[PDB]
Amino acid sequence: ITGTSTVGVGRGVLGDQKNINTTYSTYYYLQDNTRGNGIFTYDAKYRTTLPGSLWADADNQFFASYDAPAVDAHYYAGVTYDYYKNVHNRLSYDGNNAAIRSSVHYSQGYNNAFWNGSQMVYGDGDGQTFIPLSGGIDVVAHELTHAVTDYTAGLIYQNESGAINEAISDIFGTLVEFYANKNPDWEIGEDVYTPGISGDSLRSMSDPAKYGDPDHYSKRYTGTQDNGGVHINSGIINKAAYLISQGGTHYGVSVVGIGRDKLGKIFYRALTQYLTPTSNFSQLRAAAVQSATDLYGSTSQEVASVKQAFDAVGVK
Ligand SMILES: CC(C)C[C@H](NP(=O)(O)CNC(=O)OCc1ccccc1)C(=O)NCCC(C)(C)C
Ligand SMILES: [Ca+2]
Ligand SMILES: [Ca+2]
Ligand SMILES: [Ca+2]
Ligand SMILES: [Ca+2]
Ligand SMILES: [Zn+2]
Repeated sequence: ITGTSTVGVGRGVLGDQKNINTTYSTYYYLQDNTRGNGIFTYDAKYRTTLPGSLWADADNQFFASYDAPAVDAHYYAGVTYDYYKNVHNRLSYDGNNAAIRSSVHYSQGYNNAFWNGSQMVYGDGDGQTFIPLSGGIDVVAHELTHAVTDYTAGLIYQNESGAINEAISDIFGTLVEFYANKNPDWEIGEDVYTPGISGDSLRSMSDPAKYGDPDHYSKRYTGTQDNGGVHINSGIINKAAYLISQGGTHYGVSVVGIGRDKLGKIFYRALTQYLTPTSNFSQLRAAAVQSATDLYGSTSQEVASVKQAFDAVGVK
């Protein structure tokens, strides 16, 4: 809506206070005009009709329990925008500063979050498996990264291309978490997953097998559940990404780590220049090798490490 840019203050899902960019016109709206063509956050009001209503608040203070998921969806969308712009020179998910829209309070007891083709959507969780999912910066960045993927590589959401799609969202979700630098790790969703259990997470990139996901191509899921295992086989690529960044010896194969910034550069370039909607794991390896070659040279350590990492997870 048309109005003037303002700065509100509120508390997120985990009880942390933060400033948020808002817009004043009669009400204060969760509309951040400081980034691209805006970041807009909506109330889905426990319904499934989207987007719901643009979040309106009387006083620009967002400390109510009901406000918390909105505060975090809005704020972490801003951090994710900043990551893509500052680190990769990418302006929003389409590269042209498309408005970023999110809805919170989607459905009832909803243990998931998603990109629906046009916007981000966050459940509140059931309080057992999840608390409101926008409380995780890696989750928010995971969702916005689906939009980036859809506008670029266009990876079809099934089988190997879908597992790459998932891994790309976990990788950049994690790199955004490191960018913000608050309790960063190589785990996925730990801040909002299972409030009754400390120290777990939905997935692990450093050790996918800890939560049942394969860490080697020979252990890939070949069934039909989960669109052919997109959230399962992502572990194979997540592990390769982890190894490229941090190094390690995995199934006897040693990888020299090159750090998270170079991981990000290599995978961003692969995603935006080389991957196609039907890319499989072998084709991702080739894309990553080519990207590292473009950036660092064919004889580089970076290229050598990409090859070792994919070798370690059994992808040729
Ligand atoms: C990062 C986590 C917290 C959320 C993450 N959500 P996601 O974006 O991968 C779910 N998305 C999804 O299924 O998209 C498919 C889709 C396409 C088009 C329109 C609508 C939906 C996830 O791993 N979901 C799976 C969760 C489960 C079922 C394993 C608990
Ligand atoms: Ca208020
Ligand atoms: Ca963390
Ligand atoms: Ca994390
Ligand atoms: Ca937990
Ligand atoms: Zn996903």
